[PDB]
Amino acid sequence: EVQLQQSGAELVKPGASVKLSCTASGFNIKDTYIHWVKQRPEQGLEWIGRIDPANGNTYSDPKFQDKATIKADTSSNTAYLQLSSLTSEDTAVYYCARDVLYFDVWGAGTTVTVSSASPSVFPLAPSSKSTSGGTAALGCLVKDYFPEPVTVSWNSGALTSGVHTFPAVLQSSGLYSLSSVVTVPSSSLGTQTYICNVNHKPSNTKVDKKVEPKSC
Amino acid sequence: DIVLTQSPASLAVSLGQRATISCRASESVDSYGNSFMHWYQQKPGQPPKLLISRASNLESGIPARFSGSGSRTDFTLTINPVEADDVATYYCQQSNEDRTFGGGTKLEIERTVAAPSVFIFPPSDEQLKSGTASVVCLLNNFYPREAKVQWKVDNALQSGNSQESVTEQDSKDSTYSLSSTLTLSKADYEKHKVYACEVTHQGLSSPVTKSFNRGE
Amino acid sequence: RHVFIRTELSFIKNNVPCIRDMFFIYKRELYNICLDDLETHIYVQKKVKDSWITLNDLFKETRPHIFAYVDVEEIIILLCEDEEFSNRKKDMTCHRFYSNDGKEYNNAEITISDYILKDKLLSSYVSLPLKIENREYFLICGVSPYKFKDDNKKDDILCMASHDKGETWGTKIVIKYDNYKLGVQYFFLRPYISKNDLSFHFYVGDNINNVKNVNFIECTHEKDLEFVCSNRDFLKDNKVLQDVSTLNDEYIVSYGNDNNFAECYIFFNNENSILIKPTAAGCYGGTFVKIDENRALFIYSSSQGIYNIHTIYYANY
Repeated sequence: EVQLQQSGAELVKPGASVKLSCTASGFNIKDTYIHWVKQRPEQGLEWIGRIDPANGNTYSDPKFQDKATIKADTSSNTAYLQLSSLTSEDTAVYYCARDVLYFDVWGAGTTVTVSSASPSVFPLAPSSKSTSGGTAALGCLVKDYFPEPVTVSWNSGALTSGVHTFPAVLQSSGLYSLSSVVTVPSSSLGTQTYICNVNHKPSNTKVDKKVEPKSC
Repeated sequence: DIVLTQSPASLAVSLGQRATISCRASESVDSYGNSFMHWYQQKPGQPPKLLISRASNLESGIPARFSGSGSRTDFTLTINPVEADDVATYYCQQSNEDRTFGGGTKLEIERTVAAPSVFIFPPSDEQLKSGTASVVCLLNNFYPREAKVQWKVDNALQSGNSQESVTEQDSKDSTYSLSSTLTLSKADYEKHKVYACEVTHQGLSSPVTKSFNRGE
Repeated sequence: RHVFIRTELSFIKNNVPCIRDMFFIYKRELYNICLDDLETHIYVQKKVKDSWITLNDLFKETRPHIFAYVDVEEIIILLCEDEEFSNRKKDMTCHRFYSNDGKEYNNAEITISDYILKDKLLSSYVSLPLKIENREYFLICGVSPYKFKDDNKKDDILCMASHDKGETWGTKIVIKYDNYKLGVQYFFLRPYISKNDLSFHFYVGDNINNVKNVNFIECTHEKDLEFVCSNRDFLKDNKVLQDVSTLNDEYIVSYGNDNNFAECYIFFNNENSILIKPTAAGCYGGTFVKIDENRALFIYSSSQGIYNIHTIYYANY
């Protein structure tokens, strides 16, 4: 089964350097060319460059600076993107892809966030005001965190239906904030428990807030 | 270099209709009988997925409702008939001279008008102890995206103390969801009693208010 | 046990601007098939003293593909027309030139009906007859312009051969080889033949910048008319592979310092090396021209028609 696993989300203080890993499964990077594409939030796809892992030949776009060094190791089946001295104009999702004269295998992306600093997880309880007979709403509020990668899940992957994880809003305080509602019937509230599993890999925070209903 | 321009920037089609996205190249993208123009689909929070390679080659596993046409500098992606899980940004890309991507074409689905399900959340007691208060109004599954949520505390209209969040259009029911959070201080929260959010939408005959009194 | 290496540098002045040079040795003398376009001519030239002497213009009355074959006492040069790759005829028309000397040739137009290379990329090259059993063959080989992961037929290279000195090309020589790379572009496929052994020299790219990487595959008979080819690694760090030839039953391989070829290295059996340091110019286009099992030339053109000729003698006991 063909694949490209990328490294975990990471915080990166401005001016510091980062090295992402792109690891193949099912094929040898030697028999192909591994490319990197930069995608800024709400922006398009921007081609960075490629390494030909058979000879080590690399080419990065001229307009795209030589602030990205493409590397590879065939014995580990891994390609690297070394981004040095990063600014906020380098906060983007970095994708790695395999090229067979078109991009047919992609990596899930690495969220690169330059962090000057560093998630308060509060419970959005399901009350009788947010209850329409046999329909209800409950969630978690991911308030005041500095790097943007936050990962809200429900019952560790068991609860997926009705889940609405809202995009992040950058507060006046300069810290991101988002809600995560889910629709469930008002019959199984006192029996079924709902825990949100918010993970903030940049600042290394893992919270597991339990959602409990209240008296109106 | 080969520059790619996509028309239109966004498309609004209904289920069952035909959607045609065009991609015009500054130079010919053909070489020895092959047209190096490929099409990708990107859904929010996921990497681009190869749909069509070499102008018309449908990739294995991609539904036959996706087809590509095109000769030297002018290419088209056709989705016919369009389905609910086709909501995504579509990019074109060439591999004739280096690698360049087109701007992107956002595909939005148009459907019948559906009224939202309005809910309201009081601030959590764990957050009230910190010194700040967030009241969350929720608009569940509505179309069109255009909705107006006004905050009213003791019948007074609030302005400048709220932030909104809108999810991506659901891949099954083609509806949107909205979040409005009234951010007040702990001191200003206990000074007032009646907290309501007034939702005005096309699907609503007249604005709907969902209120709660403080203490609960 | 005993190793001899001798190098000598000489110059040749050409009064003709050649867009493409095709060197060959005939009767222990250096020749060139000069393509000149400013007005188009295909001159046959010969090294006399310090200069190139134009003997004939095979383009008297007809940019074509040139397949020159040097036999012991004969020179057979074919000029083949090629139309746009995507609008090609089913029959190939060539002009066959025959000579027992260097100066005088007889022109005869030939047709290769339903030729098997209609979907292949052909390049111009000089070659030798390949002896298969009791027959001597002249080879016209082509390669797929592109190889894709979903290729139906996986043998990129194909050859059509003549065993009547170039009149008919009804023999098909199967070449068993699939490039390691999943998606690749091919360029300048040229067969290298030494002591009845077939090999290929070519370039591989991926439409990135203007990168072309030399590849060399050594081939072995599987059947009389079938060969199994496989990559021969000559990779060196911080050196770009350029040309391959054989002296003393061993490979003699030239490399550039980088893709701009400021200087060139020649490695004998990957054991001994010499450095070619080119007024200020490079060694771009450096080519081996084998004389005998111990002598070879290394030629590259500086200025306009100044040819730097490196005469190499090598022996290993």
